[PDB]
Order: sequence, then structure tokens, then C-alpha cells
Amino acid sequence: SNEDLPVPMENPYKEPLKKCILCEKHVDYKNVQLLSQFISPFTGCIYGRHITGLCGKKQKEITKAIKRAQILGFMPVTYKDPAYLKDPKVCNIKYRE
Amino acid sequence: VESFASMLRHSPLTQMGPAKNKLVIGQIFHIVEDDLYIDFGGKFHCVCKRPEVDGEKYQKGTRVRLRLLDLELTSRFLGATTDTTILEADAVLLGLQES
Amino acid sequence: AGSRLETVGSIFSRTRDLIRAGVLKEKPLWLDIYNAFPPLREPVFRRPRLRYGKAKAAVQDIFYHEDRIRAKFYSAYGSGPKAFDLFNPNFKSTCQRFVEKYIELQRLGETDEEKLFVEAGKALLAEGVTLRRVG
Amino acid sequence: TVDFIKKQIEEFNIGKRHLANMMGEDPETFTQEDIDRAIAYLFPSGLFEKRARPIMKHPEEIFPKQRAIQWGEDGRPFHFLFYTGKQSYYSLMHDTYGKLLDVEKHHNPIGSR
Amino acid sequence: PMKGRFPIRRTLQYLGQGDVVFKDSVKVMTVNYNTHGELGEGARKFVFFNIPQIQYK
Amino acid sequence: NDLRDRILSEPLKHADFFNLKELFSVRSLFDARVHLGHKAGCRHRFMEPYLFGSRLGQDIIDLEQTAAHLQLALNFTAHVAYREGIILFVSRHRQFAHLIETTARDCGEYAHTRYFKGGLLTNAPLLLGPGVRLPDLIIFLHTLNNVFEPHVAVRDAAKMNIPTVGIVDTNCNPALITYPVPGNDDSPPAVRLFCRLFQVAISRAKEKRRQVEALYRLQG
Amino acid sequence: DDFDTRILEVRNVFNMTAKEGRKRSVRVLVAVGNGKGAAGFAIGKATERADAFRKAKNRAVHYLHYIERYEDHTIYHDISLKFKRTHIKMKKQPRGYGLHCHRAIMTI
RNA sequence: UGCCAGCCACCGCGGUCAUACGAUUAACCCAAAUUAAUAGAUCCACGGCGUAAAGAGUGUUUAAGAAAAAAAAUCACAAU
Ligand SMILES: [Mg+2]
Ligand SMILES: [Mg+2]
Ligand SMILES: [Mg+2]
Ligand SMILES: [Mg+2]
Ligand SMILES: [Mg+2]
Ligand SMILES: [Mg+2]
Ligand SMILES: [Mg+2]
Ligand SMILES: [Mg+2]
Ligand SMILES: [Mg+2]
Ligand SMILES: [Mg+2]
Ligand SMILES: [Mg+2]
Ligand SMILES: [Mg+2]
Ligand SMILES: [Mg+2]
Ligand SMILES: [Mg+2]
Ligand SMILES: [Zn+2]
Repeated sequence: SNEDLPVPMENPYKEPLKKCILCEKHVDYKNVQLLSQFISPFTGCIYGRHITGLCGKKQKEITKAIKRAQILGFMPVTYKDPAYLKDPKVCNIKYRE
Repeated sequence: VESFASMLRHSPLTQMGPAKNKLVIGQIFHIVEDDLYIDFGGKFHCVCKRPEVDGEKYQKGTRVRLRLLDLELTSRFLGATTDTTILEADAVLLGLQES
Repeated sequence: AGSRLETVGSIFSRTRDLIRAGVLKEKPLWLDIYNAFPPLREPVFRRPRLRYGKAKAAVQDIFYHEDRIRAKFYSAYGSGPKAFDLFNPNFKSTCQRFVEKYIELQRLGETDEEKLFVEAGKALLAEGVTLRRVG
Repeated sequence: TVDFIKKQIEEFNIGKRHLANMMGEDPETFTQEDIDRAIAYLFPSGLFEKRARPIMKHPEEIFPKQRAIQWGEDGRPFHFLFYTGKQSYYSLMHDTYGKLLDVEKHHNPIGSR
Repeated sequence: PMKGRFPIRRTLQYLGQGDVVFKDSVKVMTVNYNTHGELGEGARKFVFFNIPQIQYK
Repeated sequence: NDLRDRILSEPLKHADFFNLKELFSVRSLFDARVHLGHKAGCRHRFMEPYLFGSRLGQDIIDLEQTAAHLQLALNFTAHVAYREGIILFVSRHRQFAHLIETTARDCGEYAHTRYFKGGLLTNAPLLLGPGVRLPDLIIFLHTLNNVFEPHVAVRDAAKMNIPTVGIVDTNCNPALITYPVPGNDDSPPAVRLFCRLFQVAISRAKEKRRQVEALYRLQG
Repeated sequence: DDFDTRILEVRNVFNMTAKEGRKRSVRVLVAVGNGKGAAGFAIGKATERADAFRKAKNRAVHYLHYIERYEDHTIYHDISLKFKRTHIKMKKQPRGYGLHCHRAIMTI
């Protein structure tokens, strides 16, 4: 009969979950600009999660997409297409200090 | 008589809710040269560094404005049973008891 | 001597019983006082075992419906413009006022959130508090 | 060990008189300076280590200081810091820190070592 | 005995103690029991405790 | 002989004899912040009963239980003081060191707030002196050492048949302590509160002792 | 004067000392009790065995258990107890049946 | 006597001062028997299986068994 006790409700102050930069985006092997965004400019490397900062599924998605874009040849392997070097940079790498 | 549960339900520490980005009022009870130890009343004191603006204005007994980050500093670490306490809370300095 | 075994049982046990065996010829002070007013649980030694598998704790988290409102308040305005004091036992924040207004507009029988929330906001506007209105 | 200090200081004075009367000086103005000359002439030890040479001195310089009785006859200890095992140290510490605290509330190369 | 979950029924004492003896007419006895149901529950126990008493005697 | 037995056994028949009921409240403990614990992460497993519940990750003691416990603790403390026996406060906690000595010195009680030499209570006669009396009651204002293990003195008091009255915190282990008080050890309002309370219980026991001695002297 | 002591196990124990080569210690495990139900045991160790007998004596008075006896002879009820690779089992007898035990346990 | 002659059921004893050999001297224990040998009675595991002896390279089924309720959801994607 104690009406001042606590309630067994869920947490109202719960913070909304964070989102990969692509969460519910659509990764296609067709936009090479997008895939260029996640590749090292000098190498043609594919950045890891710890750089790109993507969900699991979106990393995997991006990777496969890239490889497809390479064999089908919309995108080259060993360097970032120069056209796209001047575009917005997503990743956390600092090369030049 | 008040039941404890009632005292809890109506307290400010409850009313505040989550600790992040709260605007709090606090008091300086101890000083080392650059460092000012501030009880905002929560459990543990936080620590601050005396700002460049009006250095000598902040003294023992002074009251202060705080932006409370975390009610206390804790984390669990590799191969630990219990998490590790700093015995302080994380806060930032805004202005001094702006009146 | 006596019994130094910290695991065996409570000090009460050991002491009472060693006297019972007439080894300890002098009844100690705290002993008699203890007999008079014993504590809730005997001070007996327990290994602090870890929990495995499916075992969780018995603690009940602490929440009120007031909080389900406050969530929305902080969702709109943020922490109150008046700041806070944990020294002052009676302190009411912007938040708490909002909760009260909302409780009274709940006793006014309005089930729609928009009406409850906004009109409570109008009550606090009439009280001269500054509602920042952050998206 | 205190009974030893009482006794020893008594016999020290009686032997002091006894020294003056044989050495033929006024027992009043007799100094340690005179004590030394006296024994040095009576028991002339050539010895290199100077502590092993004969001594008659006031027992206080002879014997080490003692730690006094630390508890009443009830078993109950006088100083409140006794259970620290160094009371002597931590008393200095308590006092020093107290001095400091009071200074903080109040305040709002001579060859010295 | 240690193994078994109701080891008391692998005793000799538990065997002698069960009391049913059968008339001279009984030859065969057929227990048909069921695994799953609440209404089976008793029957099962009978198999698990009493059947080994019966037989012994 | 008779009347001494009278003087010692008389106070046991009265649950209130030192009248400590009025020395605090649940409101009092509430403004001394006692109801705050550590994060639920750092909680000990043996506090699970004494707790009330988790408010957004921070654990909260049950103040009703705090009062029930503390009452019994203070009562105990008092009945020992009246019976003229040693009381040793202990804490390692630095913030409060001064307080606890300053408290204890004023009670005619002893503190040990310092590094705690190892064989101290266990090997007494070697450490302290040729023969010695040991604390009748040990009272912890923190149950820990600055390395966050249980203070030796707990194991040791418990080892020596000394009773123990101390403030457990959400992380601390209560189980070897004779009379616990669940409550916040960390906030200075709380330390101060507990200090002055044990202080007062002591003082009242001592006064009442003196009084009943004077009455004993008139009756003779 | 009420406490009897018995030596349970005397054993020659060795160590490796850079200086001395082997180094020989003696360790005795000893029990004490008054017959009235309180008893205990301790270990003690020293270079000279005499010394060690002494050591175990004194240390053993420091750990006493009270052992509760039914009608002042038997135990109360049967005890089956596994302790570290050793199993102990003991049945509660009636009066004419004296002490049937491992020689150590008889002594204790 | 001196790693020799020899002894021991197991551990072991004899390499110069052997209470272990051979012989004295005292003792011990059995005793019309006493030792030695060889067969028995007795003696494993209702204990175990990461490091000790022991979970088979893998799955399915037969034979044989064991059974309250819940017990197919999806690839974060590299079976074949
Ligand atoms: Mg030869
Ligand atoms: Mg010879
Ligand atoms: Mg032989
Ligand atoms: Mg021979
Ligand atoms: Mg024959
Ligand atoms: Mg067997
Ligand atoms: Mg295992
Ligand atoms: Mg193997
Ligand atoms: Mg084999
Ligand atoms: Mg396998
Ligand atoms: Mg197979
Ligand atoms: Mg193989
Ligand atoms: Mg089948
Ligand atoms: Mg099953
Ligand atoms: Zn995502």
C-alpha cells in the first residue's frame, strides 16, 4: 500500500543508439565516388573499421562492393581515382603532419 | 513521518535525472595552486583548474558554476572483477557563481 | 589463549564456547553487552563468490512516471535555465515545475501528449520561466 | 629503570664529593672540566678509542633516554595515538598539520638547516 | 550406492519392504504407461518405485 | 562487590539507557548524504540486501536499514564506553584523517589513522610493549585501505575477538564486521556526521558513568 | 595444566640454499586439548627439532575449536566430509564402543 | 671383517671407527613348537577420463534405451 515506492518501468532516459555513417543508406558497386571515399588515396588500400568507423554489416558491404567495382573495372585498384581526391573526406587518418 | 522512499522520490539528485550536460552549482572547499576541489554536493567532489579570467577571484569558500559531465569516474579494465573508481566526478568550469 | 580462526564462526560463537569449555577464565566486556543487544546477523565469515551463468542481482532499478515525463522535458528544453543545487533540500527545478503542471493537466483529463506537453509549457510561460526550445 | 637513575644520580654526587676531597678542591665550583682532569690523572689509560677510556659522568649523559610508562595502572594508555606504534612521530605530525590548518583559516641562507 | 537418482531403491531393504504378494493365478502383468501428460503422473511413479518392489517378491 | 555488579548490570535492562534515539533521523542521514553508494559496477556482492536500488547506475542504500543498524551500533559503542574500555577509530582515508583524530582525541578515545603495521593487534606485546591492553572495540569510518582491499584491522580484530563497528559502503565487504552501518563513507558531510555521532555516544556514556558513580558514593 | 599435547607428524623437510646446498628444517604438526571438548592444532618449524616441538605447542593453543559432544562422548550425527583429496567418514556409536579410528584421529 | 666375505619381505647395509655381515654379551617374542618357502582367504572401480592411464578424426541410423513447459532463425555472408 506504499504509493511512493518505485515503478518497474523501462528506462525513459535511454540514449538513442549511434549510427554508422551509412546506417540504412544503400551501398551500390555503381557509385565509385562513395567507394573511393573509403580507400587509401596512395595505396588503393581499403581502410579498416577502426578508420572508417562503420557497422559490421556496412563495412562488409563496402568491402564486397569495392572488390566488385575493381573486377568489373568501374574503379581502379592501386590508386584513388584523381577525380575523387578533392571530394569530402570521411575517414580519421592523418598522413601528413 | 516521512518514508525514506518519499525522501528519495522528491530529492534534487533524483529530479536531475541523467548526469550528462547538467548545469550545477558547487562550492570550493579546498585549494592547491592551480587546482580547485569542488563539492557540488553529489557524492564525490570533482576537480578543476583555475581559469585565466580573474584568477584570484576563486578561493576556498567561493561558490561556482559547473557543467556536470559524469557523476563519477569509473570503468572496468582487462581482467578485472570490479570496475575501478577514481573517487571523483567529471565536471567543467563555466563561471563563478554568477549572481 | 583463545581462538584466532577467522573463518570458523562469529566472535560470539567462539568466545561463548571457549568460555563454555572453561578455557577462557575471564568473561570479556563486549561479550555481556552483546548478549544484551545482539546485532541483526551474526558476524560470520563468507567467501565472496563470483556469480556465473544466469545469476543476476536482486537490485531493483529506480524509476518514477515523473521520469517518463522528465525524459521529454530534457528532450525539448534541456537542463533548466535556473541550474541546480544539491545543497538545498527543497530545491525545485524547471523540470520539477513542468512535472507538476503536467500532473495537474493529467488530472484535467487530457489524454493527448501534444495538448498536455504544450499547455504545461504555457503554464510555465505564464510563470515567467524561459523555455529555450531546442530541437 | 628509573630507580637506577635515582640511585645513580645519588651515588654520583656522593662520589663527586669523594672526588673533590681527595683531589683537594672546593666541592662547589668543581666542574665536568675538572672531573675529566681528575680521572685522567688518576686512571691514565693510553687508549685510542676515547669512549673506552675511564668515565665518571652524570648518568643522563651515560645512559640513553627511556620511553616513559605509556599506560595507567588500569591498562589504559595515556596518549590517543598510542596504537599507531609511533605516537611520538604522529603527534608531531598531528600538531604540524593542525598548525597548517589554522594558518589556512587565519590567512583567509643564514647558515640555518 | 552412489549412482542412480533415487539410489535408495537399489537397496535390499527397499526391496524386502515393498508389500504386494500376488495370488497363485497371476502369471503375466502388463504395465502400459504414458510419458507425456499430467494425468499420467501417478502411473510413472509406480513404474519407477513400486515395479521393482513388486517383482522382487 | 555487590554494588559494583549493580552498577554494571543496571544499564542493560533499559534499551534506551543513553537516550540516543534523538541523535539522528532518517531525514538527518538523508541530508548527510548517507543514502548514496558507488556505481553499480563497483558494488560488492554482499551489499545486495542492504541496498535500496539503482538510480541511473548509482546505487542507493536503504536509510531505514541505516537507522536500524546505526542505532544498534551507537548503543553498542556507548555501552562499551560506559564500561570504561578502549575504543579505537580507524580509517585510511586521507581527506578525513584530521577529523577522525580530532574527533577521537576529544572523546578520550584513540584513533589509528596511518599506515597500519602488520602484526599490530595479532602480535601486540612485541610491537607495542612487554604487556599491554588491546582495544575493547574497534570502529571503522572506512572499511578499506587506499589500495581498495579490506583493511587488515578487520581480519585482525575479528581474529582477536574484538567487536567491530564500521561503515560499509556499496563496494565494501560487511561480513567480518560485528556491527555494520551501511552508508556513504566518501562524502564529507557523511564522515563528519558519523564522527560527531560516535563522539557524542561516547561522551554521554562517560557522563552517565560519572553520575552513577556519584550516586553510588552518596548511597554509601 | 589441563591441556595435553600430542605430536601428530614429525617430518624432515629440506630446502635449497645458494650458500649451504641443502638446508634441513624440521616441521611438526601438533594437537592440544583438555578432554572437555575444546582442542586445536598447529604446525611449527625450526632448524633444531626441540625448538619446533616448542613452537607448535605454543602456536596451537592459539587456535582452539569447541567440539560439541552428544552426552559427552560421541559426535551428534554421522559426518561424511570430503576435504581436498581426503574423505573422512565417521559414524556415531553407542557407549561400549571405544574409538575405532585412524591412529591420528584416535589421538585427536 | 673393510663395497671383500656376506645379508634384506620393502627401503636398504658392507669403501677402517658396521646396533643391518660372522661371532659373542644383554634383551624381545613366540613357544612343543619356530622360521622359510609355495598356495589360498583378503585385495581393484557405484572411482575416474584438461595437464596424470583414459572422450574415438567426423556425422547419421540400426539394436538398445532417456523423456513436465520452451525448444526454424536466418547469415553480417569465407560451407560445399
Ligand atoms: Mg678388492
Ligand atoms: Mg669394528
Ligand atoms: Mg633387520
Ligand atoms: Mg648380526
Ligand atoms: Mg604345532
Ligand atoms: Mg574397496
Ligand atoms: Mg578436472
Ligand atoms: Mg593423457
Ligand atoms: Mg597399461
Ligand atoms: Mg573431440
Ligand atoms: Mg564415431
Ligand atoms: Mg588416431
Ligand atoms: Mg525405438
Ligand atoms: Mg529431460
Ligand atoms: Zn549501421
